[PDB]
Amino acid sequence: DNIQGITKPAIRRLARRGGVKRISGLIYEETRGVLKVFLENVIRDAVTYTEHAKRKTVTAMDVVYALKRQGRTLYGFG
Amino acid sequence: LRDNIQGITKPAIRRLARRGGVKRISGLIYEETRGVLKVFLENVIRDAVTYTEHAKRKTVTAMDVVYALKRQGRTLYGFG
Amino acid sequence: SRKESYSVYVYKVLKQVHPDTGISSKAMGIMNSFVNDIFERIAGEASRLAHYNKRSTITSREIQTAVRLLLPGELAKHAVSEGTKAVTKYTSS
Amino acid sequence: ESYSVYVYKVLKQVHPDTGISSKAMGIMNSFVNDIFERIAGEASRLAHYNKRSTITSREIQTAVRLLLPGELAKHAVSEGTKAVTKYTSS
Amino acid sequence: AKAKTRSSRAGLQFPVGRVHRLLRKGNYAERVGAGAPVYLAAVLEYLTAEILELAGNAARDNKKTRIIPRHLQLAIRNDEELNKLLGKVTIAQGGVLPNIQAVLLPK
Amino acid sequence: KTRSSRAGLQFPVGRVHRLLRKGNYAERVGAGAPVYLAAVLEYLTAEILELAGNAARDNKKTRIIPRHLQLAIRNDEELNKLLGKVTIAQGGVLPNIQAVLLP
Amino acid sequence: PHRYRPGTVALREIRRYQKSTELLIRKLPFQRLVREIAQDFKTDLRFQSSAVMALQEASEAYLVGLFEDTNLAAIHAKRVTIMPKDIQLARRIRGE
Amino acid sequence: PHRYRPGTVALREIRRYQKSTELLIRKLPFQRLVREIAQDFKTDLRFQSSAVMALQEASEAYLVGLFEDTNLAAIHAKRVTIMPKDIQLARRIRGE
DNA sequence: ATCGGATGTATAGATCTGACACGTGCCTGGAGACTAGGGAGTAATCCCCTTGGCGGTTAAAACGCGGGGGACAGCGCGTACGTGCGTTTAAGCGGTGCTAGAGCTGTCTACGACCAATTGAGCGGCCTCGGCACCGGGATTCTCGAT
DNA sequence: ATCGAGAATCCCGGTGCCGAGGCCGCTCAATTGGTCGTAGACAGCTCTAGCACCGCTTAAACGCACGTACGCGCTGTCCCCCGCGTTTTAACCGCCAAGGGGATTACTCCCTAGTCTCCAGGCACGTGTCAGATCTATACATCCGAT
Repeated sequence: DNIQGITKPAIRRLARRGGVKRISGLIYEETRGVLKVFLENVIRDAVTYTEHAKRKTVTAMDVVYALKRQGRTLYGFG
Repeated sequence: LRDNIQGITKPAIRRLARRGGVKRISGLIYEETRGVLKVFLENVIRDAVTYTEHAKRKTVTAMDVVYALKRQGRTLYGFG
Repeated sequence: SRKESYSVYVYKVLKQVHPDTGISSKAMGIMNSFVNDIFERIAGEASRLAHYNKRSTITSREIQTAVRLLLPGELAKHAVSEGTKAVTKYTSS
Repeated sequence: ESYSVYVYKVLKQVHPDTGISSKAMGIMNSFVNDIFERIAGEASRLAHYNKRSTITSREIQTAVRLLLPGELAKHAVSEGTKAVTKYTSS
Repeated sequence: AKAKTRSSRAGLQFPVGRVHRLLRKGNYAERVGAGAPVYLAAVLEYLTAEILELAGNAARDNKKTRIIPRHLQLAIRNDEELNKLLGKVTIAQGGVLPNIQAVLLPK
Repeated sequence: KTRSSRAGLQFPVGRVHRLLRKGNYAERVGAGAPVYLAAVLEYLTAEILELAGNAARDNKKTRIIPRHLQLAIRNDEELNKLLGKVTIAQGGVLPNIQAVLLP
Repeated sequence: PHRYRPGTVALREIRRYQKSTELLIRKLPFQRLVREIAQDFKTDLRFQSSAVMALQEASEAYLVGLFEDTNLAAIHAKRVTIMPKDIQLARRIRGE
Repeated sequence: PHRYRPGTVALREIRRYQKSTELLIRKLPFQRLVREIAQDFKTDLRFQSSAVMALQEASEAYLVGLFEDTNLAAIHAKRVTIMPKDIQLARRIRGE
């Protein structure tokens, strides 16, 4: 039940960085749902890479490879 | 050749919109569609011609077009 | 020069899936393009998996992980089951 | 193994009086690795497509023309051949 | 010793020797294991059968005994998993899935 | 004696040749391919670093941070095209506001 | 005389052009445009007929997908007609 | 008694978070959410701190880009307030 | 329009401090010389498939004219969402132990590359017919003017 | 909520044809059977970083009020796009002919893998130190309420 940890002010700050001036009340649930779907998709591949390497910890390179897989290449971690 | 982009006539753009499920079409849609089709065609044909030059060929084969499309993420099936 | 294709293999699969259904040449070429695309996708992902773990070979474990990465949802589970069945039957001659 | 010393040497060639942070250095290393793997993969596919088994400067040139955008490619090829022109002579 | 093809030893219809050869001469790794071609041929056979099942069903729905690219396109775009697998793929002579937005329908 | 010095470059020709060999890209690798690829990498690195140093100077700083790299990439028409699907960690985002939201 | 109301004939076209799989763009104008565009990159180019066919198929598929996204944007704007700004928004979100 | 007109402080903090380069989400709730999501795939699974940091960077970048597309769809419909229909349209056009 | 007050950044100036750039030892990965062999450059040849032209049919495109219906502007209501203040909460931070597991090392056995017969599955070319297309004709269905 | 005329589409029937399929001959790539070298499987060790815990501090989240401005529905206007009929026009199909260049083979030579020897370029490792993050005071860009 930690999806509520993504609070309303955090989503407002993300929208502010996105250039959003006004936010409806139902945005905060849709954003949590979208973030949950994105995190599930990334973590599934990260755990797949970890399992294939016969490891019990998710290294940063696993997340980097998983993100590069989905077309979301990330610089700064290897 | 001169202004063959007008060969993509307004009825053809209308038919393409109908297959895409468009009911009513504005008058300015046709020129925008011609421009977008032109840009996409140059983007694909540049890569196809690059593949043709690298093979030291003077003929643009269908497999060159397939490779050019796959390079842009289109991945056409059928031809080759 | 003799060209190779999966036409006979797709045709054999069709005769055990739909015994009285044919397939046109265009559709057969599309199926060949499908098989080539998936072969190259799975093999490239398996090559990346072998490179990441500093391994010099592509085993059935690399192909299994590549299948679990490329294929979505229940398609991946059934493909993994089919591949494991085939490898087990192969190792049992 | 990284490209830290080479990125720093290039930085002193272009900006003699500025430095680079460690995180920006890691991002530069990631950029170099990404571009290297992109060009090398496209060159390998170019070699495979034409039934060749050797990656030459022609494959790298075609891969550069395919990957990089227009004007940014035009200088890059102009650089690459130049290096080969210098490398072959000596 | 009678020659027994690896596909028959694995119960598959796709070739195992051909897939092994393509893996060896595809520049994927320095070495290729014995069970990798078997696994890959099984996976490819499964996917081929999965698409051919729905394509034949679509062909039968149109009172056709042959499969055309339209049937393959209908089969792939109607199945969610296959459509996700081939979402960035164009099929020659496949057309589009018939979908009309509810707003456009008559009042 | 070094091939990089022989070609007038700063990136290592020998290391790029070794990585081309180990990468399973092809059975054989030409002699001029590592030279060409090292030259391309050096040019691209120099372009990134020049624009990032300009951004750092415009921010009155004498050190390049990921924010400067992000500004350099996003403010150039072609570098943004080359790295369209790339996320810079701690790079931030390009400051812009839709004109309709302004009062 | 009999005149159908403006809504219905457009809908019949939608059904007709969604059921079938013909090209909908004439062969010769598209081929001529392809050769015009290719003149910029290399003069005296030979084109294989299968290459022009593949180019036409890919271009029309791209345009149909773009028109689907355009219609989605037009309906999202509480509208029925598609306008250039709809195509522009679709291309902006798609990343072009 | 000094009160700002609605929208002034909202246009502020936009410039602040365009200029700033922080994480915008508390680290511990995100880490707990990551662990809760991952426990569905493999129990007793450990995470490197850098791995969770990379996941966070990717999540914020994706959400920010999604919110820019959502804003574009919102102004497209002659609006300023973003509704979840804008998010749905942006995700559908993006192919997600 | 214009002024004044009150916020919220600019601007300058110290003040630490900890990453950053600079030396050191070394070692392992690059350089230099030399050889074998096969991959690719170069010539020559065949034929196919690409291009150009011409003529006739006619489907499709262009053009012009109603007419209605849909985009767009303008108003008003009301409610949802900002702004801000007070209160609550749990994140951040700083220490500590503790040990699970990630990484490195040293045998050693099995497994994949490699090479020489051996031959059967798969490809190229050839009839061969039946599944689908084309063309009439009728029935049924959808739309829209009307009440 | 119904009736009926006109236009569109679907199905039943007859006819034709050319593309999928079965088949035969013939290769050359898959199979069998051996060896050899080295890749990773596995046991052992280390040490490090991931996890858990606990107290303190305070920044951030949550809740509640209030005003207001923006979303949304309604209504009027006009203009522009759609349907339809009529007149070009060039797409399309069929045929014919010429030739450029795309595949092929044969030959050869030189370019690259491979090995041995040797050295210095770059990577841990350590360390001084100034670029910059933070704090504090003054200055003024901006926004909003009267006037």
